Amino acid sequence: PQITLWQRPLVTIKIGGQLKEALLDTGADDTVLEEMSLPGRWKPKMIGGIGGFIKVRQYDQILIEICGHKAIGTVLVGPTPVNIIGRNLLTQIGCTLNF
Amino acid sequence: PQITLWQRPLVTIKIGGQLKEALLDTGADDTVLEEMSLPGRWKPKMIGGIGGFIKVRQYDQILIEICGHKAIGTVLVGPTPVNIIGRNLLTQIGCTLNF
Ligand SMILES: COC(=O)N[C@H](C(=O)NN(Cc1ccc(Br)cc1)C[C@@](O)(Cc1ccccc1)C(=O)N[C@H]1c2ccccc2C[C@H]1O)C(C)(C)C
Repeated sequence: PQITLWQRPLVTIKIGGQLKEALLDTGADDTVLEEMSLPGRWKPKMIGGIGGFIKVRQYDQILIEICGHKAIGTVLVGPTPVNIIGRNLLTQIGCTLNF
Repeated sequence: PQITLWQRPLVTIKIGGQLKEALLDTGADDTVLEEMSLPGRWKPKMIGGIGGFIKVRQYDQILIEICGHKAIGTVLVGPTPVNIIGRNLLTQIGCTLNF
């Protein structure tokens, strides 16, 4: 699809059999979701935001649907303002910027 | 132009007669630039994201030129770790997300 930016680019994702609202963020190198439960082991990760770096859990090879596009990648879990879908997954669904 | 997301979508901008590199961020409501001088009146503002909030100065009706495209809008100046072009300006240059 083509998404304009007059409002927040919010879309429905599906992870762990559940639906959530997430923001397509080309400015985010990674994908970080609000506190939740994911399977397997996780690793430590420091992501830097507008106000500093925070601690987050890193799970790899996680299944996640974005606007019907199935993707499998790294998903970070932590205290983010909103669910953020980053470049690591935006590149998997073939998302590009255009003007 | 069409910009991919394999790498951060950084572009050149011209503001206040100065050339700068900035990050096209669809996950950004506003445009915030690193410490610099801008013309006119300003009002203090607090913006937040991963890591928390930072204090910035808000200047309105500021001219900007992104990849040759002239635009007008609000610009925030403060301790941001990277120059960021927010949705408030991306819309003016006709920028959209496609996949
Ligand atoms: C209403 O408030 C706002 O619009 N604030 C904006 C904002 O903070 N944007 N979002 C966060 C956010 C998204 C949606 C909503 Br709803 C609210 C906040 C994040 C950001 O793109 C900015 C950023 C980019 C580069 C360096 C540092 C920070 C970011 O944090 N990027 C990092 C990131 C995120 C997840 C995983 C890894 C990494 C690494 C880096 O790419 C504003 C302050 C620019 C205006």
